[PDB]
Amino acid sequence: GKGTPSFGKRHNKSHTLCNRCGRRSFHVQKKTCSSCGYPAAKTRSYNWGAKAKRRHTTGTGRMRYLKHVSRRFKNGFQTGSASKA
Amino acid sequence: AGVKAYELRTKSKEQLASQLVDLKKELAELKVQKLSRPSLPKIKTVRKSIACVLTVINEQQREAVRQLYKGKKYQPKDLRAKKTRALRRALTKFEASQVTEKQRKKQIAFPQRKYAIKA
Amino acid sequence: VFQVSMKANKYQIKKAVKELYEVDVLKVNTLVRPNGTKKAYVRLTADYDALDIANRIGYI
Amino acid sequence: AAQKSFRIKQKMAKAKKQNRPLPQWIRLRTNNTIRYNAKRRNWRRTKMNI
Amino acid sequence: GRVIRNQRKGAGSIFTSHTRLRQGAAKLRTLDYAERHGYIRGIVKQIVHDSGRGAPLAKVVFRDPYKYRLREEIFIANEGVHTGQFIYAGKKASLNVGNVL
RNA sequence: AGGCCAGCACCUUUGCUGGCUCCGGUGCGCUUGUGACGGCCCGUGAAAAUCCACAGGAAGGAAUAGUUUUCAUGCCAGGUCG
RNA sequence: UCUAGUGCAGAUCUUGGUGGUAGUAGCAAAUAUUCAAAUGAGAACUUUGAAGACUGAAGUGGGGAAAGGUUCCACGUCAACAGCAGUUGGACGUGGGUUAGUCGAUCCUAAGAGAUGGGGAAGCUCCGUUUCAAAGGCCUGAUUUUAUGCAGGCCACCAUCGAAAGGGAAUCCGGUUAAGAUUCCGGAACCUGGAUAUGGAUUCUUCACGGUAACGUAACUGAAUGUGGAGACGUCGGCGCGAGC
RNA sequence: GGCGAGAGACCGAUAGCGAACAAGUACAGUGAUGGAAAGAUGAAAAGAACUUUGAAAAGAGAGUGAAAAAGUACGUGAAAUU
RNA sequence: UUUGGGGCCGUUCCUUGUCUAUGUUCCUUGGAACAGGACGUCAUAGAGGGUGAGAAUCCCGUGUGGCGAGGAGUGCGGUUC
RNA sequence: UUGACCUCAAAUCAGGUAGGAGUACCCGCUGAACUUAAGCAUAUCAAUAAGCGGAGGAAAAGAAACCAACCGGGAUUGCCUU
RNA sequence: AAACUUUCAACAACGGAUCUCUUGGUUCUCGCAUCGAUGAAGAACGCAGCGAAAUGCGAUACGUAAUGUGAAUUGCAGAAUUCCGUGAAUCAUCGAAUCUUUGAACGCACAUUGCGCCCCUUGGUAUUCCAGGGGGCAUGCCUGUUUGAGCGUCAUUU
Ligand SMILES: [Mg+2]
Ligand SMILES: [Mg+2]
Ligand SMILES: [Mg+2]
Ligand SMILES: [Mg+2]
Ligand SMILES: [Mg+2]
Ligand SMILES: [Mg+2]
Ligand SMILES: [Mg+2]
Ligand SMILES: [Mg+2]
Ligand SMILES: [Mg+2]
Ligand SMILES: [Mg+2]
Ligand SMILES: [Mg+2]
Ligand SMILES: [Mg+2]
Ligand SMILES: [Mg+2]
Ligand SMILES: [Mg+2]
Ligand SMILES: [Mg+2]
Ligand SMILES: [Mg+2]
Ligand SMILES: [Mg+2]
Ligand SMILES: [Mg+2]
Ligand SMILES: [Mg+2]
Ligand SMILES: [Mg+2]
Ligand SMILES: [Mg+2]
Ligand SMILES: [Mg+2]
Ligand SMILES: [Mg+2]
Ligand SMILES: [Mg+2]
Ligand SMILES: [Mg+2]
Ligand SMILES: [Mg+2]
Ligand SMILES: [Mg+2]
Ligand SMILES: [Mg+2]
Ligand SMILES: [Mg+2]
Ligand SMILES: [Mg+2]
Ligand SMILES: [Mg+2]
Ligand SMILES: [Mg+2]
Ligand SMILES: [Mg+2]
Ligand SMILES: [Zn+2]
Repeated sequence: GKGTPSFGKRHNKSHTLCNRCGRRSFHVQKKTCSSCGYPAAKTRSYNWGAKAKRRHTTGTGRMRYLKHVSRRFKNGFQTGSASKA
Repeated sequence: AGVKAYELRTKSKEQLASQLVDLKKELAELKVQKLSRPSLPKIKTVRKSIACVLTVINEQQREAVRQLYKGKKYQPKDLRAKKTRALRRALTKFEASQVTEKQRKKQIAFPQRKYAIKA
Repeated sequence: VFQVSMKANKYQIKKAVKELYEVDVLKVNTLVRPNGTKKAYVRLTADYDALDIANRIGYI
Repeated sequence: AAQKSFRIKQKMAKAKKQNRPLPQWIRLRTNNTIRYNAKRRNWRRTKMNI
Repeated sequence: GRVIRNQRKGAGSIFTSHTRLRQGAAKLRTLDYAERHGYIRGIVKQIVHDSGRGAPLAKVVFRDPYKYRLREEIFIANEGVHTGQFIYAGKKASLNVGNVL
């Protein structure tokens, strides 16, 4: 009975969505994400998980602010406006 | 087509607010037609004109706040400079050029001299 | 029947209808559609005619 | 479930809006390599697991 | 080897006590001033059954000498004690069944 | 109102008009709720939010006028998510 | 002439592809289908009608929780899927559809989880949940520069989370849609919160009368503090009463 | 590692980073994690008007093109197998 | 015996823009000439890419120099207080 | 009585600051085993991997409580060598 | 003798090797130093006239402003004053802004689009109730201010 019949008793979700990573790794009874470690302040990561780091590191998303930092640096973190040459 | 910002910057705050509400009315009147007609790209110009007007209003308000806080320390944290966290925490070129009276005297007495070796 | 911001409540919907269309409101009912938008059924008073102000809004 | 959270409903709405074929003017574009929609999901073939 | 059953009770996961239906801890009244200089009188209101316990408990009501209040106490009932009995607790109390000399 | 009927109308929106809708009985019956009892325990079979009452008597109060809003009536509003 | 990721038949070799087996095994549980018409290119299977049967109310019925997520409904429609078929479909394409003060969530606490204070630990973090803490906010006003401090008094639980079956303020009938309804329409109610005026009641014995009593009434001051009750409770047996059948 | 540049007796789509393409994608797993396949019409769509058989898909003609022995199952088009 | 700090114009560095040669002449093949042949040009440019087939000379560029713009700056080069 | 001092507190007091990401390289803590020894226990693997804390464009180190034994050298780092 | 089996060839199939291509990778070298409470990286939800993705963005939403170039974009539609010009463009540059819900994530919570407190303002005959709008309320630590605590403690009082 440990097979096909026991798979029919599976209707209670151990993990739900995580508010930090949106993944369905948030444990409902432990109150902890299996993937990111929320609510811990540090993001869960391990050097034995190289692919896991590559999946979730910088550059996998939008870089909403960090994209423009190289450009602002190249221009010198200048201030003001251009002046109609 | 749409509005141009250079002919809005000559206007006052109230004129711009009236312009804005009129444009929003036009945008609603266009959204009620978009569902009747198959296509309506005139809505894009109205959206961008609303954006231009709001940008000009924001600029007018921020410059007035700048002039209010002109020439006094402790101005707001959206009118300050953003440069970076580390560069904002770095020592100024005053604090970094500070030296002791001992080192000033030695810099004055024995500076690096300009010497050449021919004769 | 209006499409409504997902952040708007019934107070705001009532006030906005009274503002834009100059109509008194009796009741507001709201649902969130399966497409993620909000739908407002606004029942006006007997003095006003939704049929007469819809074609003024520009749809019928 | 009928008694559901707004979050689950929201993700379901996104999935309903994604459950579309391609528009066919995208196939007429210059330098186009999209033939079909490969991210197509059906409730019978694959579950969302949300 | 494997950790045995008696080693496994100290962690107290499924071996903890089941204290749902217990009325409280059966303690004597705090030894404040009256119980070491004279006596204080209280009254037995009910003798109740305590789950996990063969001995019955007596709910004894005393008065607070410092505040207008009716602090209740849970005694282990002694054989012969009854409802409406006056319990006397303290140094100068009488040698009778139920007293806290 | 709903139900059961009759009659007269029509490309049709289609109806319109009349009536009845009553009086009882039975039970180790079925299901369910409830009441008062009885039996069982070395088993005597949750807690909190919340509401009311009582004790007390602080304080406030009438006569050419006051006090009462656990009586009645009257006005407004009742969000978010499913 | 230089150089090497340089030569395949094997490794139950790797990946991909293809055969024989073979139009073969087989597509046999759940009593059962038949006739006509319509549709259509085409009907054992779609629709309607007629008949014959089954589930047989501890149902193949009507509803729900979890789970699923649009599978609901309509229109169009058959290349693939529905291990025959297919004009049909939980398929394909295009759209429509879920209306609440009274239903739940929301709130309470349960087992339990878990901050703060503090203490451990190189540290990620652990203990512990009222503790060896200087751990707060509640009524009334006084002043009438005036807003709200000082005037007073009171009070000491000491986070928070934890149940869509436990606790819990409050709604019913009729009707309506392709698909929604205790949510919409109509009619008829109720609760909470807040403003409030009139009537009524009471008072010159100031804060009501009657009844021997149990108690009764349209009402008929009441702070702090305190007490009590409800919430709030097993299982089985028979008897009684009611409702629906 | 990040940003910006220049090179190679390197690999050349079963190779080379897992990924030359909507690749950490689709998909699997409660989860930690695991993790693909998939490039080439033609210079130019000029991507086959029109006739005819057929319910239709399609076919046969015609036509475009240098070439349909290039027809969106598209460069060349091996072998097994038919 | 020897001394400090400001300004200005340059230079240094960063970033960026723009300008700066010579055939598309003839015949054959081909759908297309960027192929073949004949005659030439430029070259401090015959690197590379593109264009209907192997293009220095068709296009972008390349090479060589020039003309600007905006900054940072105390490194020095002159002038001024 | 008034006013100081000391130590300790509260404030949505006036101003600031720390956290997290990245982590190739850097400064530290912690810390294996497979493996080699033809077995294995010291040893080796290795003062390595994994785990933890902390930085910058480099970090660290650094102007000798040094090396030496020479006719003495002279912060630190790195290379050739030893 | 046919059929059938086998072998070969031509054509047609199955399949996708080989050949030739390459807006990709890999390695070497060079130069530079720039994330975040002024809210980072990451995540979710949205945004286009007609988009499901990717890419871009945030209710000013495939973008606004500014500057430069100087007439496009393109699959279709539509637009034209935008064309000897403060001006096209899925253009480039980019110094001003916007930047939903979140996240170290900061009012308390979060399996909730939950529950509060303060200031200003508007409305509903309202200091108190309801609602709308705007602005705020984390923790540790430092400097300082103010208010205080303690026979810890000094002096001075009559
Ligand atoms: Mg189970
Ligand atoms: Mg579990
Ligand atoms: Mg609702
Ligand atoms: Mg039953
Ligand atoms: Mg080899
Ligand atoms: Mg082989
Ligand atoms: Mg061999
Ligand atoms: Mg094999
Ligand atoms: Mg057979
Ligand atoms: Mg069989
Ligand atoms: Mg259906
Ligand atoms: Mg079939
Ligand atoms: Mg078929
Ligand atoms: Mg803990
Ligand atoms: Mg709760
Ligand atoms: Mg509940
Ligand atoms: Mg219970
Ligand atoms: Mg319940
Ligand atoms: Mg229904
Ligand atoms: Mg109604
Ligand atoms: Mg009376
Ligand atoms: Mg009780
Ligand atoms: Mg009993
Ligand atoms: Mg050919
Ligand atoms: Mg060909
Ligand atoms: Mg081919
Ligand atoms: Mg062959
Ligand atoms: Mg060994
Ligand atoms: Mg060995
Ligand atoms: Mg061994
Ligand atoms: Mg390590
Ligand atoms: Mg250093
Ligand atoms: Mg040092
Ligand atoms: Zn997570």
